[PDB]
Amino acid sequence: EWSYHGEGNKSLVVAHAQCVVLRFLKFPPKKTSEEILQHLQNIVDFGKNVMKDFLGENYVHCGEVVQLPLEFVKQLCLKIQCERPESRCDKDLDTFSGYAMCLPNLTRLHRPILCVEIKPKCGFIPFSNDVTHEMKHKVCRYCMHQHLKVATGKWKKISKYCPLDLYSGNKQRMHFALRSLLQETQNNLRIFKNGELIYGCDLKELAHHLKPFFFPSGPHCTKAVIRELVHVITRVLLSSSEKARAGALRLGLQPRVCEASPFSSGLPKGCLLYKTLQVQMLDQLDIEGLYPLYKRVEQYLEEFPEERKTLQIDGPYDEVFYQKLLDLSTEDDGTVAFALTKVQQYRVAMTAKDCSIMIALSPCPVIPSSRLAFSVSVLDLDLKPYESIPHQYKLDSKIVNYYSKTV
Ligand SMILES: O=P(O)(O)O[C@H]1[C@H](OP(=O)(O)O)[C@@H](OP(=O)(O)O)[C@H](OP(=O)(O)O)[C@@H](OP(=O)(O)O)[C@H]1OP(=O)(O)O
Ligand SMILES: [Zn+2]
Repeated sequence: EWSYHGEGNKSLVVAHAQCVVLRFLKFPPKKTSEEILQHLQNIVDFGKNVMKDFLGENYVHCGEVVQLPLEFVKQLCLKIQCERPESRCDKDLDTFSGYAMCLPNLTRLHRPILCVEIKPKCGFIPFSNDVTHEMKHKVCRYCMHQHLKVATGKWKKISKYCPLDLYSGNKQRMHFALRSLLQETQNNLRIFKNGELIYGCDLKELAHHLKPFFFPSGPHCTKAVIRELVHVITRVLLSSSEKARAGALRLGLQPRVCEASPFSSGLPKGCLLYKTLQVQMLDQLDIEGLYPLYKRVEQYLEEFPEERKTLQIDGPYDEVFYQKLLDLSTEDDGTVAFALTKVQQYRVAMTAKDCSIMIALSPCPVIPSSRLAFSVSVLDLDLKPYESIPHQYKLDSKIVNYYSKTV
């Protein structure tokens, strides 16, 4: 009755054939049942108390936490193991707790429905005066990283996608980047049709499944069937129902073009990319940067460990947590309070930098112009842990220093 639907390293999704999925956690071969509730509960809290503000009520969809029979979680886990990539069989499924989270299936909701999930990654190159390496002001994080992934053997080759192409307003750049994602999908593009993964774990094999959409006789080459996708997706990304209202974060745009991008005024105010980009800007300092402040908070919390709970570090992510994030002032007064605020803003921006966007297309409310009804949603919105900020500091040095070798 349930089927594998995809995963990352934090969670696993399985779809109901008869329109809801289930997000299951995944640990190695260690936590308690009490612990796992709070974690999942915080993700719900965070979503509706923080992200629902930053990205709008209809973009962020959440569903409540559920409890299920423990034998039933054992009886699904064994079936799935053949479906899961060998890469992600390092970590096992959350089988013991019996808890899971139920999100509505965006792929499903007679209706032929095409779905494009993107993991756009970071849309800006850092501007902060904390950055010690020169190359970080010229090249984006994504483009530098790509090197170390291919040298590691995570992916077979370099991607020509730069996120700044996609996060720029320009349709010609946005098309190029979308073309570049289709050539090297990696974990940045997946395409679904009627609840089924049809692309990014053959350019011409895609056109077989997409011909019935954009041309419902003939004759249309793959070049045509692919170009409509690129154009439709670009229009839906430049779509907005809120060109007027003032956002929560009014962070000013500060570089517009990456040096590494092989290609050749701004994003619409209400569009999901623009709202996603603002949340990412909360990293006003760099990690270089934010890490000194992390240690300032850390040494305080080690002096006073009961403070970790009372200062809402790992929860609750409630209406007061939200309001603390609003203080944009960047000039350091040497306090814990200042250092703590920036640590929480970074974690939030860190979560906006790893999130996926789900674009649904179906004919048939709202339309790019037969004329295709569309919805736009955002995913992977659970807060990055406080504890992982040192890992991000160390990883930042490695990407830059290795890429700097390659010049
Ligand atoms: O497993 P990957 O496809 O390589 O993706 C990972 C993963 O994100 P997903 O689980 O959503 O796929 C990490 O997120 P966590 O699950 O650990 O929270 C994230 O790590 P951080 O947010 O801690 O940075 C990391 O991003 P990054 O590479 O920027 O460190 C990102 O990897 P890539 O996007 O680089 O593939
Ligand atoms: Zn780039």
